[PDB]
Amino acid sequence: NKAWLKEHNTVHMMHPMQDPKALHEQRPLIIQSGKGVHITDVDGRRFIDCQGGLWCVNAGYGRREIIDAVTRQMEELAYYSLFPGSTNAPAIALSQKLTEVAAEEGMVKASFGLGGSDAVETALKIARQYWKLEGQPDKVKFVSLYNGYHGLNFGGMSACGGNAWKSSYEPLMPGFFQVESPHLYRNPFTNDPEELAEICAQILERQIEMQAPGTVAALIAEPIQGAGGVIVPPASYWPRLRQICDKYDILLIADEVITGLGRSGSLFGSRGWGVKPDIMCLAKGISSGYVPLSATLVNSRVARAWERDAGFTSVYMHGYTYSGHPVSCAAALAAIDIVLQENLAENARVVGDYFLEKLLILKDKHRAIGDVRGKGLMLAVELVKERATKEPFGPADAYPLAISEACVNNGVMIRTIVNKLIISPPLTFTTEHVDEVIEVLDRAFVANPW
Amino acid sequence: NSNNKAWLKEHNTVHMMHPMQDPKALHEQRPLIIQSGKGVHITDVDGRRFIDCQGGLWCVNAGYGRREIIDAVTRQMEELAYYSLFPGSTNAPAIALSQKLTEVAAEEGMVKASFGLGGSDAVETALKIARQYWKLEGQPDKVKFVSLYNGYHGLNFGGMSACGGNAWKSSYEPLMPGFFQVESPHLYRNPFTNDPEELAEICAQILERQIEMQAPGTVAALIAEPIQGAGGVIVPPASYWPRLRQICDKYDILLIADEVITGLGRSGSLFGSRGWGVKPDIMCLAKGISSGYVPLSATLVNSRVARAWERDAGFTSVYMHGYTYSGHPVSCAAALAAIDIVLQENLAENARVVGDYFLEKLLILKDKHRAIGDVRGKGLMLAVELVKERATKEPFGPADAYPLAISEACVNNGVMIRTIVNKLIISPPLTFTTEHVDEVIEVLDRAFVANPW
Amino acid sequence: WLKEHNTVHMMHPMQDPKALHEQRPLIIQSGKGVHITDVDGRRFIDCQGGLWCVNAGYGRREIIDAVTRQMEELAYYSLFPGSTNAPAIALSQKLTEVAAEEGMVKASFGLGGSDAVETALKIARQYWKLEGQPDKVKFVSLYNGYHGLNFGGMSACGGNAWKSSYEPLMPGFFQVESPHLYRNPFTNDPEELAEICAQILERQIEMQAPGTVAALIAEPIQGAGGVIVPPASYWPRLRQICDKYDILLIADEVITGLGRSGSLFGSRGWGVKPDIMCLAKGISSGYVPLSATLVNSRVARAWERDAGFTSVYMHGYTYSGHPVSCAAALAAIDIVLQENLAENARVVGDYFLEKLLILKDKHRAIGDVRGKGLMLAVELVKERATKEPFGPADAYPLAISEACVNNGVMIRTIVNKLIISPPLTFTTEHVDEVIEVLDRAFVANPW
Amino acid sequence: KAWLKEHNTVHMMHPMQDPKALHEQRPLIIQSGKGVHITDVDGRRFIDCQGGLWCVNAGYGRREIIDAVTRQMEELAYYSLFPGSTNAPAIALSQKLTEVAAEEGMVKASFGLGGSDAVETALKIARQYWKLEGQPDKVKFVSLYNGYHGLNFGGMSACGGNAWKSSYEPLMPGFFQVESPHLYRNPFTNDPEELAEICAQILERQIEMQAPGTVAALIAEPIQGAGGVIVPPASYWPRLRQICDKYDILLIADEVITGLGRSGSLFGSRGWGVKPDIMCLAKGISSGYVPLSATLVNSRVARAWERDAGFTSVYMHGYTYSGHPVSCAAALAAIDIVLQENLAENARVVGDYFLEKLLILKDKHRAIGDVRGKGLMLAVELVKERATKEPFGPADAYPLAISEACVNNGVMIRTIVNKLIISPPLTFTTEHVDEVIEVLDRAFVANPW
Ligand SMILES: *Cc1c(COP(=O)(O)O)cnc(C)c1O
Repeated sequence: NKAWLKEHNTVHMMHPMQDPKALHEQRPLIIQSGKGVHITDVDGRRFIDCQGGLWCVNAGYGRREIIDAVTRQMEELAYYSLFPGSTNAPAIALSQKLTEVAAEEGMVKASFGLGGSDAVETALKIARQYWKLEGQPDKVKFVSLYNGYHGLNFGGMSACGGNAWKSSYEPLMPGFFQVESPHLYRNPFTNDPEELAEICAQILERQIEMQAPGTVAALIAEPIQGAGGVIVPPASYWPRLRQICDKYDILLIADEVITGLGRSGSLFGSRGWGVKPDIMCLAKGISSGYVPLSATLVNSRVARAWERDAGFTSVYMHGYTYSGHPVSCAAALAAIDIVLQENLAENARVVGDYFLEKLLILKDKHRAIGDVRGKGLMLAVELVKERATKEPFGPADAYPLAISEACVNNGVMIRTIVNKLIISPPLTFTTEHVDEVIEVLDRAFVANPW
Repeated sequence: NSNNKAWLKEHNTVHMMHPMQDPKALHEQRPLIIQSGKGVHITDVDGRRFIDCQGGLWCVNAGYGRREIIDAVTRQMEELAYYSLFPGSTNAPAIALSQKLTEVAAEEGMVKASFGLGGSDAVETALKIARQYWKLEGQPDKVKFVSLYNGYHGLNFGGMSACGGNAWKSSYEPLMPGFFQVESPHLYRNPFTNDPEELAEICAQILERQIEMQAPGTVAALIAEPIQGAGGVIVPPASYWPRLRQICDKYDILLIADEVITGLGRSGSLFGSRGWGVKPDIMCLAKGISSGYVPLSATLVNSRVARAWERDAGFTSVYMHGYTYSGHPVSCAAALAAIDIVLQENLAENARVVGDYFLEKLLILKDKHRAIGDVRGKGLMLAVELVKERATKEPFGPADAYPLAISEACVNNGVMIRTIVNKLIISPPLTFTTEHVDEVIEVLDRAFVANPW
Repeated sequence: WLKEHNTVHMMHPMQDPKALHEQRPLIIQSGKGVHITDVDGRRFIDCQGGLWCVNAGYGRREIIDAVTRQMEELAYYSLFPGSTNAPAIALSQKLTEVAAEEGMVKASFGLGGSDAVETALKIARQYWKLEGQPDKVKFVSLYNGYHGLNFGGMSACGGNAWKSSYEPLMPGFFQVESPHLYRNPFTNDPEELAEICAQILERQIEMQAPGTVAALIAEPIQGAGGVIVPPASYWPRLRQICDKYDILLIADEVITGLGRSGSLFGSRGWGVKPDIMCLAKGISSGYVPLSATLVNSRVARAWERDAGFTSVYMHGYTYSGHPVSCAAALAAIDIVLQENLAENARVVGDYFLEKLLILKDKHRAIGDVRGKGLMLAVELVKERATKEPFGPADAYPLAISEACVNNGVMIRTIVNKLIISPPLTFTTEHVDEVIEVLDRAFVANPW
Repeated sequence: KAWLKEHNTVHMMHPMQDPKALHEQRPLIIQSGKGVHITDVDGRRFIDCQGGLWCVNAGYGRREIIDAVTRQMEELAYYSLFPGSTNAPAIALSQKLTEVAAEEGMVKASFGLGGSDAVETALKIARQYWKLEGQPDKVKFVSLYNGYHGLNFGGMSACGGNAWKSSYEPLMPGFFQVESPHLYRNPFTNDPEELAEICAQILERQIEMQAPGTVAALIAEPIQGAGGVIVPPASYWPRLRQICDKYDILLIADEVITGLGRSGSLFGSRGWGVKPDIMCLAKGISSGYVPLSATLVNSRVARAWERDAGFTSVYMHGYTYSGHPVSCAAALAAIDIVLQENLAENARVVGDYFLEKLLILKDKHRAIGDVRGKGLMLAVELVKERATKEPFGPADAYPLAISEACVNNGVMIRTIVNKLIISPPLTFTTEHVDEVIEVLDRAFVANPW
């Protein structure tokens, strides 16, 4: 019951991303239930969930379609592997559905996992094996971007573009390099986004040339950087990435764990930039968070390498016990059907557009707002101590937490990443939900002048 | 489409990268599409029924069709499908499961749980915890990991780097620096001795000497399975793990017990390490922790480890690890129900007893059939190792036909047993009975009779 | 047994063995002043200065006699536990004297630039372990940097030519944009280029987390990278950055050390005091192999900590402090100081660069001319508007080089760049001779 | 002379030492050498059992080498082997080395300046070789416990003792060290033939575990020097050659000490009847008169570069002073001395005599746990108790007491922890042996244990 849960909250847990010392006195809310876009804690406090779980409950809470798919599959066959000798029906169905839905990008095969970190890990392993199959085993290095976030296994962590995720676990993998990215609001080059895109592309090219292209396997990048603070690159940037990868003969890995299946207002973030990656990483929203599932998709160029007469090198020696878990796959199938039938990519585009417009008005109103960024239903409000210098609030400062808490205490679940308020609701959000959130945020800023 | 047999058959493997396999092989040799499971049996799309000696993949420990787990899952999914343990929030099944796991592993001294989704995550988490632990304790040079020949620790770059068989490693090199593997006490294939106690002591001394060579001040942890699973069901001598604990105490490195297979009963004790009377510093759990019904893993730590975060160490004491689906309320609901099943039906004891019986019956098979070079087991993990000649122990290769013939003769007579190279692997649900044992042994015997060597 | 065995039993440095079957190198037999003579009596002005190293010229009785006298007295004894030797002690004091402006108080000896760099890298790592920050293990360096050939130095190089055949190299070595005005994607303003490259360096350090970074290593003027002189503001910014992020500044002075760039040290030429300095090549005028890695008081004092085994310096080669090498270096350093060759390099190099700019005006193939003191390069391009370089396979640069060699001037190429690094005793008359021959080479090979 | 004493250690980073120790315990300033004797600045004369540092193999004051050096420096002090040029002493020395190492199949030399350079060169050569042969995954190096392979990052990563490694971590990925057949200290057996076979099988299984397709080479010393003069069983190195052949990895012989005679054969590998793929030489190659190293390769390795492989066939290695004409002139004179005076045979005979005398000493004094030697490479290992083989630690006084008694009675012998190391010039005589043995005997008598 409630008292037991409150007593035991955090005591036997290593909570992600937190210092356990802070949790002795500052206990997290015990979220008890969800319906639609709202969540309710054990004490009955109700919120609009602007976190959307954690960028993943894209279809909303309480979807009977997914619950029923999960129950029926688990009643019939709770588990069987895709390891030598067997497969299962939901995994087959989901594999075909994914090659269908990502046909535009040229995806022809799926490798399943359980979350975004393993989707990324799978992608990195695939790239290395691909080049060994292609008779270029020196191609082993990975390039990624400043502010990129690619998950927490040693591979993805080595590919991350912020040291916060890396420093305590060093030394990380050799051969991982990060380069300047087109973050307009904080860059040393220019206030022109097209010039910024081009200078960042050329920096990337010159680092690749420095490494020797014959030693580089792939570039990995998010179409829109999520955990790095919702950084939307200039539209010319990703086409340049595709050109650079073609030029130096390295793979383009699109980390679509957040942008996959609609959030940024296109069915894929790459598609939103009109770019076809070689490899795509999907997780989070692909199952609406109801059951863990990830998928790494590859194109024919990549897949055909395993059709070489290469002996043991053509054995795909990867894949997790729960790869293709039939309950995961059932959930993912129902969620993708919802995404398509209700055109949540378009709803994200429109409601996200409206949301972004209202935030821009809010920015003019409240001096602590240094920057507002968004595409579809991924948005961030960046708070600064001084607009002229763009000096950020530190993790230690109180103001971001004050704004967050004023929202939370008035029924709007918005949390921070350092100095940035992050907005990533379910893709079923309405303009009315937007107006509610904007009203509460406005009141929060009014009550906390800067 | 998930109910359309001819569709399933025509799209089987076409759009998928199957684990551990050459896609060239799958155009003509199509895997069985398993459609349903009940108890210890599974049924394919064509209605063929099998005793599932794979136990899914060492993980359906409670059996198929368990209403307890199904209902727990449904009810939790109706209430709250998901919410994170990230700054600001938690959920009730995650709190409950964290407390349950520390209770069940009280004997080993486990006080905190870090959740993930599968064994590879559990291992990666253990490795990250060890490195951060030693930075917290003011010894940041302690970064190296030692593991064992034939060890399997999953497939992310960390775990893969810790594996003791190159099959999982070579296509993805170069792997992580600072991972070293040493001689392990594999009685059937070792260059030292036919005496198991002498083998344990020599392997212990070899380990010590490699640690000393690395300099202990650069080594963070030893990782090892209480009984090696994918390496081919290799049961160490009883003295080995107590020596491992002693070696770790002597050199001041952490002992990580990879219990992804042995955790929660399969080897005939609730934990493999407990089976050896050893308390690890960190325990990796997955697979059977949820009976395979929903992906879940847990990495447990003792007080010694957890308290390193209880210091003013600035940003070094922020645990910057944890997966989006860490603590998934549905996964945790499933794991709570499976653990209640394991405890209430004493599946650790059933694994112990029925496994002892299974191993005895396997020795009869070894007596009759020349190709069986070795039979191994503890609790309900067993292997039958096939060799071309017993005097030399020359193994069948992955390319050879005999192991596969024995397997197919079983599958075609209602017994799902597959191979890892030259070894037939047996890891059924822990609810297996002695009568199930005899059914499988009769089928296996007939397979060997039909395939003389 | 010389022309018949030339290259036959040899793995020649920096070369494709396929090329050596087709055309064999000149067997150089003798040297005098700034001239060299081959086995057939062909005489050349040596614009290579051996290999950036015969800084005092050939045939210096001062150095030859120092060497003979020492080898007659004591050919060798080590600096290992229990022993030392006199020339090593003397050279130690001389180096701390000469580099007093930079704050250098200790030297670790070696045999060449690669070991000097390896020594600096090991010192930096051990320093941070002594200072209680063992996570500080990564190294940052510059595009076009050249830091020798052992695995550390090779890892630190900023050109892939030295790297790709030996991969995978050391983890934790990162290279960043450097201010090469002639070829950069940012600006043609050198002050703006210096500042943008400094900010790029800062942001890469921050990306790595400064607590994982040990040191920056850089050449005051980049040599093998093609004689790239940075803007004057750049190195003060490097010192500022290293102070801000608490990483060591390693100055690779293997070429610029002891006068070639027109200051006794390149870092001095920029008014910057490094934490660690690498010296080789010209330190002994190439007469006997010798290198020295110097450290300041900040670095040295870390070993005075009660740190147990961490404070044992487990580095140093058999021939560290070789008495003959040290005697040769003492004589060469005396010559550098006695004849003020740093000032001569400054003045005659200024003159050389002026003459080269006139040549640039005259001949379309010269895209850029660069120099500081007596390190100069003429960079040849297929079209100046695009700066398209000649490739290693192209004939024109080798044609110019061969016309010089066939007219008594030893100038070789680094790809599309003619490199000039003569002895520091070079005169304006030597300059005019070389310039006339170069001019006729261009006239005879019109572009 | 007074200035030498005042500035001793003051401006210097002394190898292998804590600088705090050097403020008060100053090293002896060695001033001159003749024959096998050295003299310090105070006129104290010593028999140099260090042979400089395993390197003054022809003795001190050799007119042949001094004159070769002087005349060469008089003619041409330096010119490079870099694109466009070469020099005569370099050509001559390459041919001489290919002739002297003909038995081993050595056909090409890449020159350097010291043993660390020779090892680094071997490692780079191996990696580039396998890339040329179309197997670029072959990058890992296996070496032996107690192996010493110099101090650059590659060689340091290959070392088999952590003392050289821990202060500079993290070292290179892909370097692995295995059990070696050190009879005196091993967990397996007191039978050397059995020890050789078990260590060979441990090496095989580690290679197999790594996957042979990822391993470039094994590097090992025919007799381990800095690790404490560890002589392997005679069967071991033939097994090493068999293993390298079986798994298709290169065998690198680190002959920096054993090269050119010290162990009683012209090469240690020859002493074991084994032909390596790559050989590392330094130290004695020039009798220590001028810094020089050479890395030799056989036809198997060399032919890889004769391929149309584009840039991969460019040897982008070689130091400024590779093939330094003065160094090469010195080495040619030193090799001439080694051959004409058959110093390999003298090392064999006088070393066997030396080892016999040391065994008598072991019978005499309980502090001696073990005596080891081949040719003029010998060690006396001191232990606090023979039954347990408990060593003296670096902190203990007894080994230093024995060493100081020898030094104070005219015999220059130093320690590596608990081991007295003996490596005199290869011109050592039986008379010299008896001189040293008398002094050592009295040192032990004066310091009973
Ligand atoms: C002494 C030694 C080295 C070190 O060589 P340096 O000349 O000191 O660089 C390397 N390898 C072996 C086998 C040695 O004996």
